[PDB]
Amino acid sequence: MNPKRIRALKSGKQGDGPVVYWMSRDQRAEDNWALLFSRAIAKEANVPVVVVFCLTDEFLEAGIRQYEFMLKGLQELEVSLSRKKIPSFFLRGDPGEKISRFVKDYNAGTLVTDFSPLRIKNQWIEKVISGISIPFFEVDAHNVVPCWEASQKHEYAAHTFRPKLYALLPEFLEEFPELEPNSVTPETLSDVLETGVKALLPERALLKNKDPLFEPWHFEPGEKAAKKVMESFIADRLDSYGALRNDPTKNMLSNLSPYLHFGQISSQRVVLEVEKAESNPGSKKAFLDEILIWKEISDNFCYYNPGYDGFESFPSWAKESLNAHRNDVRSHIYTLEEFEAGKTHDPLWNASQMELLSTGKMHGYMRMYWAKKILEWSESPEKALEIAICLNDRYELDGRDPNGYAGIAWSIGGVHDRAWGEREVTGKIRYMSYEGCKRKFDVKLYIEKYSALDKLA
DNA sequence: ATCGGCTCGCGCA
DNA sequence: TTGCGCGAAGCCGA
Ligand SMILES: Cc1cc2c(cc1C)N(C[C@H](O)[C@H](O)[C@H](O)COP(=O)(O)OP(=O)(O)OC[C@H]1O[C@@H](n3cnc4c(N)ncnc43)[C@H](O)[C@@H]1O)c1[nH]c(=O)[nH]c(=O)c1N2
Repeated sequence: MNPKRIRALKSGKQGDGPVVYWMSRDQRAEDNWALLFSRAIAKEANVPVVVVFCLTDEFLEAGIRQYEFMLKGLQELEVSLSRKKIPSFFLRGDPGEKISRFVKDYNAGTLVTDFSPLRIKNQWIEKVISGISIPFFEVDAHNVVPCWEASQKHEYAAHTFRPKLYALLPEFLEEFPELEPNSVTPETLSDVLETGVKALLPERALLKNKDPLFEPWHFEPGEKAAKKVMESFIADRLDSYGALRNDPTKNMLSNLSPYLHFGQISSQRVVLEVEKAESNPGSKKAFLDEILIWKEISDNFCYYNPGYDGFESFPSWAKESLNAHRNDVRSHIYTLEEFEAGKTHDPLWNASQMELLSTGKMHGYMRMYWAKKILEWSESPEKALEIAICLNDRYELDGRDPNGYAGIAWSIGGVHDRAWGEREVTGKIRYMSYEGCKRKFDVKLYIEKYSALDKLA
């Protein structure tokens, strides 16, 4: 293993007890550097490795769609891990409180966790550091190149981040070793799933006839299913990807984001498999740029800008520009609730909101348009930001993610973009138009697909 | 230093 | 639709 993937959070003397991998971002047993590091620490100390996962109350802020997807994955993971004689413990409550107590009760010798740049994880990590006396390590298992190694500062643009990342790819793009089962031999999911579903039922998104909007058959959860999705992408869609990625009437994306978000598949694995596939060099290049440069610069953004979900993290040129247009008359102003229900004047905007409500995965091209029109038809840039984050995290399966905050900040605040022609309301922020979409794809077919969904509560 | 080059709309063929 | 050249625009880094 490359040691630059590990960072020490707290030093100390190893205990005589097991190695505890506090799993949080990377919910998978294969292709997982955090779990492979924990197992190796355990092997040379001659103790078992165990996995712990803390189910927090944050699920109440999203929907059944994300909760079920994640919990069904965990049910499959629990079996996979137990097949390698690795027990998994599912705690309920505040990780700051619960992880400390678990380490004490269970007499852990060493604590390991995976890496996320979101604020709340760093808050928990500092709470855990105060509650423990054993060594504490962090492993970047989500990025190909460890986030603190790729760059030491906020990267202004993809083209400044690209060479830094590619300079390190020969070193860090490598195969994964096998997870060795435990040799030393060492609250109930289903109850948790059923209890949480009952808590969320009053907030389910429903049609007029009381049927749920959400269609759960577009993405089967879990590690096994994720691998099939990757394989059928390489086999059927990667060749057309470069030419058709921006056409929402074609189902030509990898569809991997719900699995990448929950860590049910490793993007390093996807990159390995795509690198070795014989297909169109332009498609491979377009796809590797998205899953390497744009995904990992989103961790760069959140990790070096703690206010990544706020106006104040925009570049100065964009703050100045949007400020100067704060008093311009908006052509329309919608509330959160009229956006949410798809009640704007624009049938193409409404159709993308319908795709979001019913599938939980809006086409990537439409996310740019969707977010830019929220800025255009809301009373202020801060309200636009609020509305865009709220609908993104409530309804996207891949939401509550660095990629989301960075994509919204790109769309509304020009983060990782540049300045364009000055307009009213949106200032110098890059503009997108309904007529622009019409030159690029059959807008009418996309609208027609989602039209019959004004059947809304 | 100093300038080439970055993930839209629109006219046109 | 399809590709191209152009426009308007601020700034990083060889
Ligand atoms: C306003 C807005 C809002 C969001 C996002 C972008 C924008 C403009 N995205 C990013 C992107 O739209 C999304 O990852 C893909 O549409 C996911 O679909 P596929 O995996 O099929 O894409 P596709 O197969 O094209 O891409 C493969 C992977 O590359 C990465 N990638 C692609 N486009 C990216 C982008 N613009 N930024 C960062 N990484 C990118 C993602 O990991 C994606 O899963 C996002 N993504 C996400 O994971 N969670 C979210 O909440 C959102 N929400």
